[PDB]
Amino acid sequence: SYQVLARKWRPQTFADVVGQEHVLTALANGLSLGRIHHAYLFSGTRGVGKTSIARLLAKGLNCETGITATPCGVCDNCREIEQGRFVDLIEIDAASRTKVEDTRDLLDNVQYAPARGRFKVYLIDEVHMLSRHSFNALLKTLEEPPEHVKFLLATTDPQKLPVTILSRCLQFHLKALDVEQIRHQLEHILNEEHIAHEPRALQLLARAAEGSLRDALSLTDQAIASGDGQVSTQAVSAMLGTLDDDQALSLVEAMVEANGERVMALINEAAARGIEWEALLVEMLGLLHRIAMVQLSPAALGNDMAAIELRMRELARTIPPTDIQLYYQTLLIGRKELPYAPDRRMGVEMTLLRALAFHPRMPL
Amino acid sequence: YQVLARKWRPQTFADVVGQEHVLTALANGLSLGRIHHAYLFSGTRGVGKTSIARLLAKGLNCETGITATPCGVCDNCREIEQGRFVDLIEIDAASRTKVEDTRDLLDNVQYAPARGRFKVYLIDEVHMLSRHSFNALLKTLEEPPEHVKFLLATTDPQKLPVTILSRCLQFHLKALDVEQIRHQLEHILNEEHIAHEPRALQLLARAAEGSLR
Amino acid sequence: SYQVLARKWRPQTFADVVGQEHVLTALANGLSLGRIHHAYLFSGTRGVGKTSIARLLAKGLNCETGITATPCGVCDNCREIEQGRFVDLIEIDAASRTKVEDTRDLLDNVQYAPARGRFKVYLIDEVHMLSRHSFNALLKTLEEPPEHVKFLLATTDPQKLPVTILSRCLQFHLKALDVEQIRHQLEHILNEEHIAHEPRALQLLARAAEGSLR
Amino acid sequence: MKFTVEREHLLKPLQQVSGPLGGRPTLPILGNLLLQVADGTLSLTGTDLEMEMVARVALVQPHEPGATTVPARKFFDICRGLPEGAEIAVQLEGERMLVRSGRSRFSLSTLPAADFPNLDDWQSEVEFTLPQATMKRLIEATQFSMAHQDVRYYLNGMLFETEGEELRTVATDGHRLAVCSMPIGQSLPSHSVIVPRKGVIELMRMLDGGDNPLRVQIGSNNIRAHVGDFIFTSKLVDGRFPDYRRVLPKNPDKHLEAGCDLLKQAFARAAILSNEKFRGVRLYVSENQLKITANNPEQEEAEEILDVTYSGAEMEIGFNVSYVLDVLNALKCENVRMMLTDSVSSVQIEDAASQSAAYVVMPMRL
Amino acid sequence: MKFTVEREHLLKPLQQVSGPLGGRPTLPILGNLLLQVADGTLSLTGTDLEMEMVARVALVQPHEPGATTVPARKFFDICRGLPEGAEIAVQLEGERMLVRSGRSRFSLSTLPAADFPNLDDWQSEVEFTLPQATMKRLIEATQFSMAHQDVRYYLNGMLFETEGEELRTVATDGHRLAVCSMPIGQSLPSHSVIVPRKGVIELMRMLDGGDNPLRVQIGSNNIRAHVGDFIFTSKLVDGRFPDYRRVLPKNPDKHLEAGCDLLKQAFARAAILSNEKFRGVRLYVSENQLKITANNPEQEEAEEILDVTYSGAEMEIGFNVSYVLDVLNALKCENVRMMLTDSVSSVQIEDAASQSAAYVVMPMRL
Amino acid sequence: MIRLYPEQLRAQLNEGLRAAYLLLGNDPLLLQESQDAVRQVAAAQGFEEHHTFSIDPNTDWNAIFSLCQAMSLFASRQTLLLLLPENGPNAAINEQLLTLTGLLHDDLLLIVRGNKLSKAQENAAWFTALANRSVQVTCQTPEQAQLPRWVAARAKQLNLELDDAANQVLCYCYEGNLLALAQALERLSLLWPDGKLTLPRVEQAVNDAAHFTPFHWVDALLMGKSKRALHILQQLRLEGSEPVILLRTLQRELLLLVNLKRQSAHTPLRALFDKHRVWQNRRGMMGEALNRLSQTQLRQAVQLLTRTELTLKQDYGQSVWAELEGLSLLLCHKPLADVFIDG
DNA sequence: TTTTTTCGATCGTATGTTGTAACTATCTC
DNA sequence: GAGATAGTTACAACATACGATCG
Ligand SMILES: Nc1ncnc2c1ncn2[C@@H]1O[C@H](COP(=O)(O)OP(=O)(O)O)[C@@H](O)[C@H]1O
Ligand SMILES: Nc1ncnc2c1ncn2[C@@H]1O[C@H](COP(=O)(O)OP(=O)(O)O)[C@@H](O)[C@H]1O
Ligand SMILES: Nc1ncnc2c1ncn2[C@@H]1O[C@H](COP(=O)(O)OP(=O)(O)O)[C@@H](O)[C@H]1O
Ligand code: ALF
Ligand code: ALF
Ligand code: ALF
Ligand SMILES: [Mg+2]
Ligand SMILES: [Mg+2]
Ligand SMILES: [Mg+2]
Ligand SMILES: [Zn+2]
Ligand SMILES: [Zn+2]
Ligand SMILES: [Zn+2]
Repeated sequence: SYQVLARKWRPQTFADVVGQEHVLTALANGLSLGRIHHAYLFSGTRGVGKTSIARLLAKGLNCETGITATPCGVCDNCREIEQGRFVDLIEIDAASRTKVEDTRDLLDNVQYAPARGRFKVYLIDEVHMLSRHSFNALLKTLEEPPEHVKFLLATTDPQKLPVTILSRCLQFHLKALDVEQIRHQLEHILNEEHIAHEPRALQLLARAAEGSLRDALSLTDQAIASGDGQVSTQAVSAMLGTLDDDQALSLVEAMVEANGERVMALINEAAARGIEWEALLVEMLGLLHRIAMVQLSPAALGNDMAAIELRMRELARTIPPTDIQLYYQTLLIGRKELPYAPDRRMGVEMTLLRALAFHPRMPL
Repeated sequence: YQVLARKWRPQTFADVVGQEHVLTALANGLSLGRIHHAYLFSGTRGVGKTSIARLLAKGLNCETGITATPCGVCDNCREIEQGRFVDLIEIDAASRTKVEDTRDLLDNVQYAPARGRFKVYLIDEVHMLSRHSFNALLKTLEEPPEHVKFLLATTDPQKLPVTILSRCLQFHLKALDVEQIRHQLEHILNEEHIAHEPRALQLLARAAEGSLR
Repeated sequence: SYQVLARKWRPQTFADVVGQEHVLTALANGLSLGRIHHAYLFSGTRGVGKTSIARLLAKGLNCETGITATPCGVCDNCREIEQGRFVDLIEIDAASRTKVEDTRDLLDNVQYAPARGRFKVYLIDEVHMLSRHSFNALLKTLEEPPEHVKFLLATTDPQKLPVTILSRCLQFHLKALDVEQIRHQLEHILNEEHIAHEPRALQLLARAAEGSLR
Repeated sequence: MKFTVEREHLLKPLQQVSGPLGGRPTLPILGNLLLQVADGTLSLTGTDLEMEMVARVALVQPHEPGATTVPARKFFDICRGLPEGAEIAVQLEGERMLVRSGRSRFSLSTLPAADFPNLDDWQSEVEFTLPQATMKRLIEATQFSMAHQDVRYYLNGMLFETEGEELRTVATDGHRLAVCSMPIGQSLPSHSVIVPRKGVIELMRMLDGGDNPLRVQIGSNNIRAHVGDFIFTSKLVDGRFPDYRRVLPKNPDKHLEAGCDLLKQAFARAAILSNEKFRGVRLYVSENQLKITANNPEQEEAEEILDVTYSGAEMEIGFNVSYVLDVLNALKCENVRMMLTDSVSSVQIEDAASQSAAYVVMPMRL
Repeated sequence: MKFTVEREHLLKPLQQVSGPLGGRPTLPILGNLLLQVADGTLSLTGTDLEMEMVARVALVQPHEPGATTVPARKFFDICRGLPEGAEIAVQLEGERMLVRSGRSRFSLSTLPAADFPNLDDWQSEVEFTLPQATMKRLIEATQFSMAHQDVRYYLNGMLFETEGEELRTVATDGHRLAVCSMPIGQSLPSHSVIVPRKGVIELMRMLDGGDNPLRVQIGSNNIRAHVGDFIFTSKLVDGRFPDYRRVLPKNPDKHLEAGCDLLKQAFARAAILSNEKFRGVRLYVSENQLKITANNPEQEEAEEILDVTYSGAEMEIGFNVSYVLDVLNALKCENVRMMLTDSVSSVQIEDAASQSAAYVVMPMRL
Repeated sequence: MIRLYPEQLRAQLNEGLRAAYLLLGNDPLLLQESQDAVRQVAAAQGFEEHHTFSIDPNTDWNAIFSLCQAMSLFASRQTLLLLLPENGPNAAINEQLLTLTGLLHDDLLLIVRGNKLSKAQENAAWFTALANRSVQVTCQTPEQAQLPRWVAARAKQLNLELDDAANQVLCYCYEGNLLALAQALERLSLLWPDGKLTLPRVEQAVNDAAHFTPFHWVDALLMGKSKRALHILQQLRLEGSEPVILLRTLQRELLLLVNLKRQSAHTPLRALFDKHRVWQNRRGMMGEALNRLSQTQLRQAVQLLTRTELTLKQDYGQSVWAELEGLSLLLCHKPLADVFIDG
């Protein structure tokens, strides 16, 4: 069995959380000083620790010793909260329960005093899926909240909530986990699990994670399965190559340096999986246009292309503008002529060959 | 009489053509005992996503035990072959795209399997589910019961939310080459006792692109 | 009351069609050898006989005498199919039934056995007008239909269908009719109708037809 | 217009007229019923542009001829709220109507009577009269089998066929068929018509078990029913209805006899753990034995076994339990005969004592 | 777990236990009934994390101790559908429950009994036994005045107060108030609690009018009720209930006495044409005369006049007819006494001969 | 009707309490603060009952009318709150509000929240009925020019010290979103009890959550700030704005500039501005635009805009944002070699 | 002191209003 | 005390408003 790494390694303490200092420090100071707000909201990308931090805060609020930022983890309340059997902690999957009738019964329990806890904690996750009537009921409940109830909200789309709901809760935004922290966490987990590994494999997995720890753990599990109980550089590289889906940028880089063999290999790899050739041409045209814009002004490239920022910057810095314009025009002509080519693959190959070796002759 | 596509569906891991990496990973996972709870299969049409999913279900639910080489002769294997196995719940997401169906399905996930050791949900064409349906599966998929496994197959993976993708192990099947298709056609025709010529088989293989169907 | 030549002279036997020899030979061989598929698609230009051949195949499948490539044309099933009021032959106009709800309702009733004929035939016309959801809903049942149902599809724009649908059915392409064939058919029809004509008029009409008999 | 009338004599006609009127008329005039007084009679009329109901009440008090339109709901509520034995005096003044009675006064609004729609006259091709009980039995034997909102517009009504010395009612929805026949005692020309479901419901509500014979007139595309002081007029679907003779199985070779109550209870118990969407059950027939099995998506299984009169070969079939339960409820007999041929053919159900009514149900390939 | 019982001995307790359950529960386990067999006793438990119902049945046949959880509606339907007088044998095999009755077999899915929530024990503070009739009278008198959905939670329940040898029930919603009180014959310490709506509903349902006394225990935050072999436990709402004594008028100078049935009929007739949106009526009171008037935006007016026993000065006052009709329906007596001071002050309604129950209604701005 | 700003609302409430309060604006923070102050003052005066409703086509006005008409046994002094639609009231809403204003009582305190009303909305029967007994508080988000003063004052009232660099960073990161900025100040105060907020300290706990409108993008294009224009365009794309709105907003100003450039050859600019009804404040920026773009330009821009419109309309293309970025760079003085203009 | 948008066809979710069927309590013989 | 009638509760169908995707 061995369980799953994502489930097994849930952070059970504030010290186990990776990064997110600007949130944990504020929460600890608030708990120590007694400055506790009525409603908390957590936002961020996938797999950054919103639910983990919410559960840790809920555990800290209702600990036997007292309101502290360092829960003991041994009293009955801590164990029940960890196992998910605590009576005074109500966890609501708003995605599964969206209708007003379902939410009304849950929200009507605020009229009963807590059974065995200082506070009655409601942890509503995926709260952006609620309907308008559910939002109205939640707002009415939050207008006059009893002094012994707290609301914790977690979502990835805070813009979907009404402004009235947002204005009555304190919002914390979580950040990406960065490559170094992800690599360190993976190394620690593998060392605890007694699994052989190499630095290069860990670096590749961390880079492919793209700021999400759950993605990193899933990739690590897949690599362990592929490597037959071991994590090796060759196995991880092969696995990533299998899932690689950025043939457009690689094709652009190969074409710009006039390397026909690499272009043919990339075309074969793209054809190995099911891809739309016109989509590939559109992606290449978009990449060339973005490179031209970046050459015009460095601010053109934004945070949406953070994954391939370095390669785009290098291409913009190295390639002269005239070559970029020539390639863009050649690809435009190729896209225009694609429908009448003998085949889509043949059309793409002919256009890439023309870009590699040939130059059109313009009138006059 | 019976259509070749339906008649010659693989029933053992040895009958699968190509897809070496996926089969090796699945076999290693089954042998070591490290079994996930959410698998996603991607690829072009007619490459064997459903076949591999059914083979994995057979391996999980075989009477002999959790093995990478299902016997293919016990009651569970035969029932899975005939599509009459109670614990293999096959959902056609293309038809049931509404959130009400998803809620009904989720309301009965904690009940134990009738006869097998695992309850396997095989959702086909999962890319056609509605946004509410996708968001309703997040928590159950993240932390399912011990005796529940989810298998997902689609040809358009990019339409799924990133949150769904982060919760499952992804396997991308690759299109088959001419040589493998020609060899499979030769084997099938030899088993069927039908005369053939090499050039005809080469033409058929080239005209089929990379899909066996 | 009065019926135009196009409606009156719809072929009612495999020997009454013009051209399309390869399709007819393939269908006859398949019926004779007993190898019957569960999904047929017909493609071609306009007015080449896709619907006619589909109806002929449906009539041959459900004939009382048996599964034959030469329907008798005299039993009750053949007459009812010719009149277009046969219970087990369900004809769908996809150009006006594009809604996915209609497709789901149709698929929910495939479990019921046929009333009179040995097969329940679905003839979907203008299938290229269905929505994406309709195609995706069809896919699963089209892959593995029950043993007592058949699907016949006719279209003029096969490019619009998804590759998944095309992969699940046997495709027959109908060539555009030649000038000589159209001229001969017109001459035969006029002779049967007792109408005076001249060779040059027939030649001009056939040339202006541009490969379409309708 | 001015007239005084007893409350009791006016209660029932008001309810009968207001029956056909719907909750949402979409037109103010439609929501109001037409009230006329002429000579020595008071006529209440209610229509919805598809159906028409007319009731007449005798007048013994002095009155003046007139016509108007009044809301059905408010007038009916006012009349019903008054104490028993009260006399209602209705008078028209300008655009208002005084309904003074005892110490209570009301001022109902009115609209012009000329705006009330009317139905064009038609020629009655066939006319006959039958007892109320026969019509009630005919309608009840086949009402439940009518399609609710099927795409076929002609399957939403009941088929009435007058032939020889008998009248026949047929109902179907594409998967089940119900046929009933009853003698009328008078020879009539062969004729077939289709009546919409709303007309059938109104006709059923009209019947009260009285001894007054009910008179039926049928034209090209209209039907009229007369009973007592009540007249009802409706249109016809004028559609193509399948022949029931084709649907009936031909020379079935397997016969089964069972008790209605025990079989109904067994089917009801089995239906509890059946699929909610499809409601499918499996029947196994063997020598003097019937077994019913049901399964649901949760894999909960229900099994029932009973003893019947059967001597044929063993057989297995599938069915929709809802249709069987409806047929058994409709029969209300002591014994039931089921006729079958094979697992892929339809099954006929009839009463052992009488063959007046028959039902046909097709199987499912579970 | 194995046991055998009779249909009659299990039909009613199962219905009582499964009545509260419905809809889609917060957790699947909450949708099931907990069955426990121990020391020749079968215990059926049903909870929804707010209130709990427990029933007990005696076993006089061989059995095996155990515990499990089963679906409520499915099991109840299966038990009810069996023939009267049948014997039901229940057994547990693996993760399934088998129910056998004659030749009928049913298989049901179950969940572990360890996951079923159980309410923690608490110590009662007040205990008293009273007849079911008194509690039923109090509830039926004071239930209709509770608020439906208000931000102030304490108004959604009912206030139960023990004072000396008297038990009092009070309800209100900010616009109307109902108070009733009855003796119990025993001295109890002064106490007050608030019962939620669902608790009151269940307490009303569990009463059957029998001679078995009802025993009530009240603690810090919970209330328990014993009736025969049925136990009902509920939680109490936290908050402060408004004091009803200040609501009652200090000195109502004007008094009136009117027939209950005649006044109710007059109010109903007036409300038949009252503005549906507002449901407002206007009362003119003069020497031995009471006139009720209503109107609607369409310039249609309804008027009625009746006689009363009044001797004060003429006055006009507006009211919401719904509250008056509810109060009149609550009071089933030959005569009703109304006490009032002016048109902008609350009106008291009581029975002519009985002082146990009183109602206070606030006039509407008109 | 009295007119006020959020700072004077507390002074007015101390002076006295009126019958109706209107809160109109686009800033959630100021609206919430005004509502809280009004409700606190009312509760001090003895208003312990509050009701809230949302104005929409599916609204139950019967409940509101019953609440207004009915009395209370003990809990008097009711407060009613209405939330107008984003678009604004329509004729049906106008007559409903007129009816509600007709049924107004001294013990009922009315509050209304919504976006700023236009002249057509202002000229309504219900609006004029409350003119003699109403006070309107205008809650508009300050522009970038006045933002740093607001940030400094808000930090001052919280007993915090902000450096100039920290203030600039806060203004840049939370422009147009005052709720987020206030919450950021609260979180910074929580993090550092000493209250010393330096640049490195603030830079750690700040994220980009700015909010913009197409008019800001057009103004940035007119000024000629490529970085600001690109940032605004990226924020608008993230929000999910409709490209057609941006296209029309740019088209109006671009056509005006083309006409002015063509007709300014033999006419002073002041006369042209007067004839074209140019607002006095904008006349500055427009001027410099005419000194930065030649007649050769403003034709390539028009061609690119027309091509983008055609692609959006008939081709249903997805590269509209790339063309918008190219046009934004074109309006600023950049080469823009014209291979991408198809000229 | 303002300046705010392309259209047609199809699919999915949530709420309010009206009508029908089954079961229970009450009324009449 | 049983059958018939009236009242209540639950489920289904129809109509309206709002949000999202692809051509
Ligand atoms: N900051 C973190 N530190 C340690 N582990 C983390 C962190 N964030 C996420 N994880 C890992 O990712 C898994 C899923 O995180 P989850 O609670 O789903 O976050 P979110 O709610 O943002 O999706 C957890 O099991 C946890 O081990
Ligand atoms: N890898 C494979 N090996 C053998 N047969 C295959 C393979 N892939 C596809 N097929 C054939 O194609 C048919 C359809 O495959 P299918 O299960 O529909 O795959 P997908 O789910 O990817 O469409 C099968 O009946 C099988 O005979
Ligand atoms: N192969 C053919 N042989 C004889 N007649 C034909 C043929 N194809 C078309 N026709 C004539 O054209 C008319 C319409 O053909 P139709 O069935 O609509 O073809 P399609 O479905 O391709 O449009 C028919 O009535 C028939 O008379
Ligand atoms: F559970 Al998440 F982002 F996937 F909070
Ligand atoms: F069944 Al497929 F792609 F056609 F998985
Ligand atoms: F061209 Al056609 F039916 F008229 F295919
Ligand atoms: Mg989470
Ligand atoms: Mg498949
Ligand atoms: Mg055709
Ligand atoms: Zn602890
Ligand atoms: Zn096996
Ligand atoms: Zn034939």
